[PDB]
Amino acid sequence: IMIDAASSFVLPISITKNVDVLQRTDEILWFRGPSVIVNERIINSGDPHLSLPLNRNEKESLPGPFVLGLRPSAKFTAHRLSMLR
Amino acid sequence: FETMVANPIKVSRLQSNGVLTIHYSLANF
Amino acid sequence: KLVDFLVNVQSILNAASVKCHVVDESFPAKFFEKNPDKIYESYCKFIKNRTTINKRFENGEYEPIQGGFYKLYHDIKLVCTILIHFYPQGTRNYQLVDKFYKFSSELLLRECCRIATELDKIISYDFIKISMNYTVPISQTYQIRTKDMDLFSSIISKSNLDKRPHELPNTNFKINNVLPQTDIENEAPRLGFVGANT
Amino acid sequence: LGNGYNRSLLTEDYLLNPNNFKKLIAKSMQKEMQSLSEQHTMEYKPYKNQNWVEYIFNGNELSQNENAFSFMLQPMQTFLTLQSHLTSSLKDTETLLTINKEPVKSRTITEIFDIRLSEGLNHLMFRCEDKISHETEFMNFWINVLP
Amino acid sequence: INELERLPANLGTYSLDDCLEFITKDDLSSRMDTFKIKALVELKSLKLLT
Amino acid sequence: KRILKEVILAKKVSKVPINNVRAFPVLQTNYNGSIPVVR
Repeated sequence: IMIDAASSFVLPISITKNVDVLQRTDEILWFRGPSVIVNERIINSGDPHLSLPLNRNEKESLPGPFVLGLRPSAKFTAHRLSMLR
Repeated sequence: FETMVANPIKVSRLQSNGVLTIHYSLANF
Repeated sequence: KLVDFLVNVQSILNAASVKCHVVDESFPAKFFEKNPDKIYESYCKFIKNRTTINKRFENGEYEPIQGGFYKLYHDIKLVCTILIHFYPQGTRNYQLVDKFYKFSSELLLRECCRIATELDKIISYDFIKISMNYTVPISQTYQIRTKDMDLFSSIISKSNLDKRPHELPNTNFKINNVLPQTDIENEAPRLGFVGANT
Repeated sequence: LGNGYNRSLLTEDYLLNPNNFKKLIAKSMQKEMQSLSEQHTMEYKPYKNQNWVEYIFNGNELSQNENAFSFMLQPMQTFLTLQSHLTSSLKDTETLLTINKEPVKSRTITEIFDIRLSEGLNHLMFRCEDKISHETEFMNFWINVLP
Repeated sequence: INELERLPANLGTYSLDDCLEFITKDDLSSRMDTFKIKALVELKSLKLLT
Repeated sequence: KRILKEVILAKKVSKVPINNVRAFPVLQTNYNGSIPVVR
């Protein structure tokens, strides 16, 4: 199992006309596999949607993925911006 | 377009780790 | 209870708007009050036919009701679509408006919450389904067949509110959609695996 | 846009896992999910530890200038199956399926195939066409199998 | 040593000072690793004793 | 730990000081790389 493969490639034709949105070298970088989209980085480790307790067929349409991601409440953020100045 | 072999970018491990960025240490004329 | 709930959103959305100046952009009255999926086609019709967001709070345009925040969501989505269409797709003030839309839409979705298959024929026969479902927007990458290397691209930073036709710098490109992988994280190894004696 | 070039054939495609992999192990916390882009819902159902994911593609409101799709599968999940709900089997519609080059014939409107993958990426080219009406549609699935 | 070597490798913090950075859906905050470095300084300092 | 609770239930002692590290460990998502392996 090797480590030092290249795994990125560049085509010789300068097509740099409509490409300011992609990832440029500074040309266009062309990798050997796709990307990986990760929804939320921090798992919410309790929350019986995920913990599955052993007590007591049901569906639930939760709002967004933001339930599973430890977001702070806004009153603390306003308190901290008041503590800013 | 299907005959357009691409250029590998080699990393060369010792370049990736710790390369710094000689007359500017004045002891050698 | 809803008194401070506008004041905090005011303070946060002011202080998180320094580098891009979204809030101080020009915005007339624009009485739509419509379906948010029609929110660009209605403004397209407003362009075809014929007071900013900071000043709306100072005039008290928002009440402690459901519509009093639905209008705020509507105004944010309008200003973000305007600032997306105004700039090109690669400028930094494009991506700042995209990030600000993501952050503010996430901030406004929460805290108003506080306030046919043979495999299925086997498993629904064998198990009990307590469940959970949600929506995410996917993104795109490009696609190239060279001589036996079969490359891929990076993620295009085109926003979800762009609505433009898909331009292509080459017709030998292809486009693909990347499904995000999401599940209980596979049990990571212990710290004895990460940093043993070499 | 090519969204008005939406697919007229290809109602449903299913990348559901085979019953062999379940029957050789099992003898469940389900989580359905949809992606915000008209259709292509993706559902799965692990339990505390096998997963048995299932990728469905309801192509009634997908575009056709955007054919290829990419996702990532785990190294125990090497086998796959389809379920190809076409609109109507009016004519002798040719349905071939090359994983990298090798065409897959069948299991025997709805045609089922048998898929066995390897490590690394895969192409899995799929297409349908009519003999008389002479119209073609394409599907591609970039399956990254973990080592 | 055999208590630190059973911590999960995907260990990360969430300080009370990330609210001043406005982290989006994908933004990579800059104080995520203030416990995993500290849980390796001990585990490798207790192996470089001799 | 019971007794130190109950005074805080009963007496409401004038400070009951607050000193926290202002962080706490959470798990975070992991994912393999997408570039395949080379043998």
